[PDB]
Amino acid sequence: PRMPQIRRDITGLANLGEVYADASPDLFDGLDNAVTTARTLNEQRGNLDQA
Amino acid sequence: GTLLDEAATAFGGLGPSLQRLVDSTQAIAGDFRANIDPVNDIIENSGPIIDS
Repeated sequence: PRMPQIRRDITGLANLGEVYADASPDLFDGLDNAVTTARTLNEQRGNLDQA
Repeated sequence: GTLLDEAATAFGGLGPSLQRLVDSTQAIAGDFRANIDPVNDIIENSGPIIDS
């Protein structure tokens, strides 16, 4: 009785996978540089609190 | 003779393997029935999130 829902789930899963595969490289480059600036923010937490 | 040869070829030494097959099938089916409400919830509610 819940097979149309299964078809909907599989179709949505394929579409979402394609969307994420398209959007992943920008997100991962941003995550690399965000890791760099996050390391910088971590090394100076006291400076940020005083600020 | 032909049928017995075919049965020997198909069931040569599959004793343990067929036993494992049947035991696995029964265990999986029983556990699946025992956990059918989570499967129903996954199937009927994963659509909205993925579609969004």
